[PDB]
Amino acid sequence: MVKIATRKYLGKQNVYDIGVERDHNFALKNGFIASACFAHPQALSYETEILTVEYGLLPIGKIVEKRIECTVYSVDNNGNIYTQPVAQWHDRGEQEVFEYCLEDGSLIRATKDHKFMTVDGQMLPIDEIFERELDLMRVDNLP
Amino acid sequence: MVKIATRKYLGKQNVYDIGVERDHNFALKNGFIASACFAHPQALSYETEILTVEYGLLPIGKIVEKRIECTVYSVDNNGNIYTQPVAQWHDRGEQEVFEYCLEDGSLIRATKDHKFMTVDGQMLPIDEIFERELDLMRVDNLP
Ligand SMILES: [Ca+2]
Ligand SMILES: [Ca+2]
Ligand SMILES: [Co+2]
Repeated sequence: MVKIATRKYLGKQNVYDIGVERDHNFALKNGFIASACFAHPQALSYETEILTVEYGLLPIGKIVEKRIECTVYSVDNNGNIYTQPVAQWHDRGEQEVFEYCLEDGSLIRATKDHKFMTVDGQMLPIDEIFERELDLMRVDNLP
Repeated sequence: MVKIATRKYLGKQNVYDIGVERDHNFALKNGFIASACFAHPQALSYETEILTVEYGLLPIGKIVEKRIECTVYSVDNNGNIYTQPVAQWHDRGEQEVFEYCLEDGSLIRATKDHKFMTVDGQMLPIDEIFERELDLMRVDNLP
């Protein structure tokens, strides 16, 4: 239940995504739920931290550059949390990145199409979440 | 196990997609497996027929325009076929559409980014499947 306070364009920066085999989402630092759909430019800045079972928070750019085998947290269509392994690692090259600062102080640096889960359980582009002043889903349950 | 023989640009045409809640794929006429990931421009021409449990083959443009409640066929990560209901209906407006004619005589008219399943079980843009002369997955099991 966290709105996005501000949006800032950072320019073109290297971005990254991962693929999973079950529900196409995974949890970031603080419990926000990013889409893992096969979608472009959708991708995340190097620093964006993914919660992994094995290592805790790791930057996605490190996970991708080193092809780290690890297990992420995901949400099913009934809202239950489960874990599943990373199945794909992609360096997506330079893309336009926007920095979204959230009302809880969190920062998300993503291509502005990147879908994230809102509190109703739906996936929307982060830029639309910002413009329409919607609340991001934040899973507080995670270890 | 069907390659794409030819590609033809059709110009801008209205296109459509659907959303599902389980695996993000669904079967078209003849058993080809289209992606239902939240992805843009990825969408299909009006005429593209989706196999439904209730009505048999229906054009996606009709399913979307009338918001037809129906059940599609999908493939899980182990290759098993199951059914699941349509959960979203989207008219995506005019987009660039390409006509792919397959070696079995099938036609797919889609935005050229549209992901489809290849015979290895992976999702790739249809234009890449064409250019790299890959084989599309074709489920022959369906009723
Ligand atoms: Ca992507
Ligand atoms: Ca789409
Ligand atoms: Co998806």
